[PDB]
Amino acid sequence: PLIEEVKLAVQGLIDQQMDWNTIEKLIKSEQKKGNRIAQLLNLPLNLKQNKISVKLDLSSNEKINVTIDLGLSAYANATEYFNIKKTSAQKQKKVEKNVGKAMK
Amino acid sequence: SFGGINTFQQYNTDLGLGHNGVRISLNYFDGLPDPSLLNSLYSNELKLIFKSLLKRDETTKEKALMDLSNLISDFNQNEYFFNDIFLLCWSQIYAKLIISDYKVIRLQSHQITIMLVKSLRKKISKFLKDFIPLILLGTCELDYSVSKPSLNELTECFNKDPAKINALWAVFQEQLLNLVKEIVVNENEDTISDERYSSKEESEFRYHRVIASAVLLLIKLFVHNKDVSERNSSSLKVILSDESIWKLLNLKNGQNTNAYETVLRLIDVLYTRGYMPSHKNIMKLAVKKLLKSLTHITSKNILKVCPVLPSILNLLATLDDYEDGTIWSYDKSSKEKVLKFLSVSRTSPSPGFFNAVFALYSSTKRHSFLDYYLEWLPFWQKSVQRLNEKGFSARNSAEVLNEFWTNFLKFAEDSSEERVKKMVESEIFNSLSCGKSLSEYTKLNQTLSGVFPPDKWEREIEDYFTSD
Amino acid sequence: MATRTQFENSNEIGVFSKLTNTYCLVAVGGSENFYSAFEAELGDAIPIVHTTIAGTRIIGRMTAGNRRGLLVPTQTTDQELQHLRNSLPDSVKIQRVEERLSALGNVICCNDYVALVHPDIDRETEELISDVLGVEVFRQTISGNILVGSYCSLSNQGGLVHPQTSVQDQEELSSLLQVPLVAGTVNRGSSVVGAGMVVNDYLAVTGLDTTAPELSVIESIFRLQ
Amino acid sequence: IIEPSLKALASKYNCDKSVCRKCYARLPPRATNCRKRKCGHTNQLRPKKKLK
Amino acid sequence: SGNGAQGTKFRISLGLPVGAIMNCADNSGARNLYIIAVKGSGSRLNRLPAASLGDMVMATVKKGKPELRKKVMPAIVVRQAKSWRRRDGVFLYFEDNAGVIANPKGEMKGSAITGPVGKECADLWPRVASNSGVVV
RNA sequence: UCAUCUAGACAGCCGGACGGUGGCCAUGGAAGUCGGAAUCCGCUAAGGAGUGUGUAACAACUCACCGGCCGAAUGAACUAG
RNA sequence: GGGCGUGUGGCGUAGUCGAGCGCGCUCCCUUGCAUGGGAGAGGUCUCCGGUUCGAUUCCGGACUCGUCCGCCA
Ligand SMILES: [Mg+2]
Ligand SMILES: [Zn+2]
Repeated sequence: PLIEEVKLAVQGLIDQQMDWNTIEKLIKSEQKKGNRIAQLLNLPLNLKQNKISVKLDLSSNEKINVTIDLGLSAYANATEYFNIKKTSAQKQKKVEKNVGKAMK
Repeated sequence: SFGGINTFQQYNTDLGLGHNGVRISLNYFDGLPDPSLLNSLYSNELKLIFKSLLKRDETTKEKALMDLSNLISDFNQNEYFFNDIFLLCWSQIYAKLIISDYKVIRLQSHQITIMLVKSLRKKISKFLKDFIPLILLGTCELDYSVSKPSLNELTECFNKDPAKINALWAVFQEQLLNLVKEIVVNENEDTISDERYSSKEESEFRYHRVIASAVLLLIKLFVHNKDVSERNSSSLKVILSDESIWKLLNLKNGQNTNAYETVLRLIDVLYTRGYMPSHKNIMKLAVKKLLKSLTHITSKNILKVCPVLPSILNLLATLDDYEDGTIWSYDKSSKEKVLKFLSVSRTSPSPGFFNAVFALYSSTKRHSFLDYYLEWLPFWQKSVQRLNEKGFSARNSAEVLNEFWTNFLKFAEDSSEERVKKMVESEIFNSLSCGKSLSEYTKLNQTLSGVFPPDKWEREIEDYFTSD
Repeated sequence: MATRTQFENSNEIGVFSKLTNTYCLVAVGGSENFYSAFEAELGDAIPIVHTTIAGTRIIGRMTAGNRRGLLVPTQTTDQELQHLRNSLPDSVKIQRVEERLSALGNVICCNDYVALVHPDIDRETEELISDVLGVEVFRQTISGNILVGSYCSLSNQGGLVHPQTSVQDQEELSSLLQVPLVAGTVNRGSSVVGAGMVVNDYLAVTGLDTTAPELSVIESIFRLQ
Repeated sequence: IIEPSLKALASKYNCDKSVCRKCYARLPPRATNCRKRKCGHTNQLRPKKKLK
Repeated sequence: SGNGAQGTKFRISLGLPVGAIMNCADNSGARNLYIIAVKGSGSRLNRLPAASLGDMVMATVKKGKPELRKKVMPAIVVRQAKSWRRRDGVFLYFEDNAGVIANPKGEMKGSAITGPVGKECADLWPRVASNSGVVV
């Protein structure tokens, strides 16, 4: 849900037809003034590919940086990361089928 | 027509300058009018005016302001147009406009707000708290052209009553202070001006001009309100502590010493109030910066910095009195800085420079800051020699020489030594004799009324006739 | 203010306009923004005259102006001369110049007190300048640039000169004119500063492509704050 | 932004059409054949390409 | 002319066809300009594209400094020497053909112009009028 | 050549379009609708272990089926003048 | 214009889908009519896509080079 709040915030700033660098400066100023929604964001924004990046706590003090598409839901981005996981497994099985004949 | 939501702003809940529920701020990125309010405006014409004001290009902004003014001028037909919604939106945009580089934008915006106050009197009461501080900041802007018209209009708005103008300073003083704090502490050069469209310099220049206005306002606020220090001490401390006001005291670079002068006035005013004595840290920070400024003056910039020098010395003399020359004690190398400053300063003399130097001497003599014979006299003698060679080429020459003599004569009196007496006589003779046309300038001769006993001067005239 | 203005796209305002303390001259074929800049900034105290000199839209390079007097070339017609006589105040004197170089804005760089001219002007024209303008005259070149009007912008407070100017020439000209001079550029690096902009005691008007450091140099040297 | 209902009303006439693949004619959205003679009233139609 | 024109120009009698060599009036170190093209000229069978006063041309430096030779550059005609009529009906002409060097936007490569220039050229190009000594 | 048809057909409106059951595998999830197989009953006038939209999965909407109005022919595929 | 083939380290050159040698010179050792020896550096295998598990290697396209054939009275 908090990722959806961050997305709604960035999309509301986008829908004002505001300049991207002014949006990044607004994120920096609100991070300095201690807004949580701003402080969850990482500043090199990929608005050219409609993608933001967000910091999530690994343990419920280390934070991980995850890229979120603005045109899909947060659950839909999670399903994309699951899909990239699932495609990686099939290539690994193809490698395991390769190993014996290749090394022979 | 207008789309989007300022979701980030809702969380912050800081209205900056504004007290009516809309954030009003100088920085370009935020404080922009919310899209929903913009749609709520009464007429389409007004909405278009707002979009144009938002656009960066100046010709477009100016055209929109001209249109808005025309609408306000025809107030009777358009009274419905200007509502609370218009005023809330205007207040947010006005703040950005007053910091604009272009003077016309600044002037027009100020004129427009004043017109609104006159026309909508008693209905802008809710918004007076937001508008009045900004209007005043404009009236205390270094440029004469923006300030003078704005003040005249304000006076006219209040029916030419001096009391009302003074009252305004008293009534919104807390708010006026908040504006100053925001410029000095909250803002930075980058926040005020966009980096992409401006250089490292210029951005600095702009910030400095805006901050100077804030300081001028602060000085005015202090003069107008006697009790300001006591009521707003916490706010005052934060503004004063920040180095931004003090960074203005740099003479190495910068177009004018006018901003630097404004800071000097503030330090003096604070000392008169006793705030500087009361708070030691603020005073020490200010003093050290002032000492650094003395080093900045150099041969290359001496012509540029000459008007400000009499003022600098005068402030130093007043500060020295505090704490028995405590100000010199703060810096280990202060004496060296002063000596260097004096050496650079003597080469170019500006009106009133000598009086300042004597004042410094008067404060320092009790505590022996400068050796009278080993250190001070050399300074005096060299000075007269310099004055004579470029003499009276200059205009104030007559006034400048007169000053030297009056001051030197006083300095000499506190010697009780032969060398000083000898120097005075010899120098006087040289100054009159090589001269230029000292007698010819009657004023110069009058101002320099005499330097010695009357009968002896006659004996010397006798020698000139007796000479080969 | 150094006011950003174009003449229909042209960033050279000194070519199409002549600004003094007492009056202003603008070309007849001008845009609404170009007229509105002078009308807003100058106000109603100072007359603005829409004029044509010798049948040409260029008026700043054709004429040399002062608060006491105005100089016009020989090719200026009687209708234009009478219109300038009616539109201008009674204080200024308008006198035709009969001289071969004939482009007085290029030839003459002048202010209220002191003037720089082309070295090769005629002595009658020099005496005519000294009579009508009441201005002391020096024949000098700015680092070998004979067109001192095109290559210098001058006012009472200060002056802007050509960027590629020798420093020795800078203190020589500064001592000769009794004003401080700065070498600088206008209109995104254009060398012709006098053709680039017009200035007086309280106003400077320049092209839109004049950058912010250049505008800061302008307001610093002309003390417009 | 126009308005959502007003964008719907304008897109009813400007965007919710079909295009004949042979002669590029702008056609009713529920049409089955092109109304033009030059393509021979063909039934090769496609939806008009939307944005987004 | 074309792009850098400040206004329009009345028709001046064309005096400089392709292949004409004119004097190089400015101080850029070039001695003559050789006209190879006229900007804005029309198309007719066998007709040479000709230039008049105030026109922008494409030219090569045939004689001058070697860093200016052997390349094409824009030029502006400032003296025509073929007599043309104004709308006040005087027929006038200079005694030589002369032009200056410029970029495609029209600002001069040089800095000063020797000799007279025409007012029909000075009105149309402001940089030429800026660096021009005398305008007739 | 197949089908439907005064025991009410095809268009157009309006209403329902349900339970066992989130049927079995498989997935971090997939409940009619990512797929693999099966694809059966009840209540019925009638409703697919689903025609699409559809959500992370739901939820929701619509279908092909049955009903009121209409009262009479109509739908699909193909052939050749 | 078209066809056919070609492209490897600073240079030349070997490549079956699983980049070596020689020459230039980096260092060290070694000595007239100046050698030899030993460890070195050196590639986006012309480039871009697909196949494979991995392409110098297979395929498609582009660039480049080298050959061959081409107008009229
Ligand atoms: Mg031919
Ligand atoms: Zn068709």
